[PDB]
Amino acid sequence: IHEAETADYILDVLVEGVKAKAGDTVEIPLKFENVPSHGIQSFNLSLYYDSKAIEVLKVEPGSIITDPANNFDYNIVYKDSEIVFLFDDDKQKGEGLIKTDGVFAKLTVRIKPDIFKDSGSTKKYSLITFGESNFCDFDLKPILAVLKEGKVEIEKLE
Amino acid sequence: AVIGDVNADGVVNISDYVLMKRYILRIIADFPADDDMWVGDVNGDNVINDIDCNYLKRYLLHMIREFPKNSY
Ligand SMILES: [Ca+2]
Ligand SMILES: [Ca+2]
Repeated sequence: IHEAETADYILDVLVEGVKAKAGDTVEIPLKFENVPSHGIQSFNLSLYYDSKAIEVLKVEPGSIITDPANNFDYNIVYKDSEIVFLFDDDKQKGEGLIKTDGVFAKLTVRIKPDIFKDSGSTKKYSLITFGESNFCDFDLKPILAVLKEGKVEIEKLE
Repeated sequence: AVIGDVNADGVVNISDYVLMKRYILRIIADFPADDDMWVGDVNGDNVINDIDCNYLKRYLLHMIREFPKNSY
């Protein structure tokens, strides 16, 4: 559950929709908008996907992530079809806070070619949802995240 | 009290991770919670250090569901 909370700061987290064909490998960008200018120190965010339609092959930090080698991690919980992100400005001196809107991560996924098996549709949608989401500033004050789910629109091949 | 919960707010989340990092860096001198070793030594080797920080990272990434050290 993403907990309903009250705080002094807020941003928006968006899954940017993609239209693809069954069998495609595509990138799904995930964005932050309205990032507080005083900056994010750390965040921990989960997404879920439908493993019947989607295979996650790679997760990469986005351009707004500072010193990703040290500040950015992810883990795919395959059993739960969950992608978990953790960011922290590792050196703790307020110099690598996230203060800019843009892409925070890109997923590279394969759309399973057999998704239309036993189906009479030519178009399907697959939802990318959220779990827990926690963000804070340098002073450990919470920053709320308004989460907006996303969809992959999938066209049958041929 | 809760293992990994270094600010004693009932839960283990990013704030505990940031606090652990600052504590090991000596950016802060101590944790807000009382018993540093009970809350901060999550693998139970009676040391608080970057191994504990890494366990917190693993926990927050859902690589593990609990810490090696337990209340039981
Ligand atoms: Ca805590
Ligand atoms: Ca330890």
